[PDB]
Amino acid sequence: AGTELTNYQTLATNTIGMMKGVDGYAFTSGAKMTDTLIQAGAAKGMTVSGDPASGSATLWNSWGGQIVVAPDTAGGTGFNNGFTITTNKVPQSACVSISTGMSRSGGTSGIKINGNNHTDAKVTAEIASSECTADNGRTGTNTLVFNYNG
Amino acid sequence: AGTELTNYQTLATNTIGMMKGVDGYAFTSGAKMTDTLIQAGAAKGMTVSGDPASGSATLWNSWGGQIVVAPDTAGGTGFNNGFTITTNKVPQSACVSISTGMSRSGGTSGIKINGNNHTDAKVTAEIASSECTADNGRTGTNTLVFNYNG
Repeated sequence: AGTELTNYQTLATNTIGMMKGVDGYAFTSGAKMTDTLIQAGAAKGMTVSGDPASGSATLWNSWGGQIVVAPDTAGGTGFNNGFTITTNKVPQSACVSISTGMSRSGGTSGIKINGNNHTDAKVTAEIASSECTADNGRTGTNTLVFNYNG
Repeated sequence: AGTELTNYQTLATNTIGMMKGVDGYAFTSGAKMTDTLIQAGAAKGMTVSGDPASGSATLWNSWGGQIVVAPDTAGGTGFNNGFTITTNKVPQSACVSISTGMSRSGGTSGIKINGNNHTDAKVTAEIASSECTADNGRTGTNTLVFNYNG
């Protein structure tokens, strides 16, 4: 899951870089935010395809699960909040590797594995192995969320 | 193309710094050298992503062309040691100013424009204008290589 880890990390870097220049407006949907990021070339290493519902490109992980970058409740008075990167249908092993890896990278402001929100951004292999659920045949059943800025 | 130039020069100084700091190891691939640079914070502000073949982080220029920082090698007739920075799909316009600008203040040991290797690290706009091939619609067709150490 090394490639995957790097994709999420650079995607996050690229997004943080893009948002440093935005002012006066915010994204209200993950769809728009993800399509824009894709347009800007912030997700080259990942699978890019068509949604579509209004000509918006979608992002997909190595397993065919959707990856969505979305604003973390846009608004709040002052600096503009953060964003989250959610990746779906992640297989058991990958879940453990990616979650703990993202924890070590130290770049997030929180890491979620299914209904478990590690707001301290600390996820150990012991925790991940338990929280990451079993695959259904060849299909992953985990949803991971990486929180940034806010 | 001025932002590209500053990017190139900063990436050059950071790589020199990184290589000087290595003691006992050596890079044998551009994939690894570029990844390490990126991890070291040398590419902030530039579009990055992850490489599926190695899990290493990749670098891109502003036109979507890949940038690759690789160590020098040994072909059996020469030992140009050090490293090179290769940027692809560079538009004609930028090709001339970037190449000229690196000749002016890049501290290189050579500048290559497509199949033209200016080993004296001197490139004039007249030369670049001829060597830099025209775009295909919006797509640049130039490959620039900056050599360091020589």
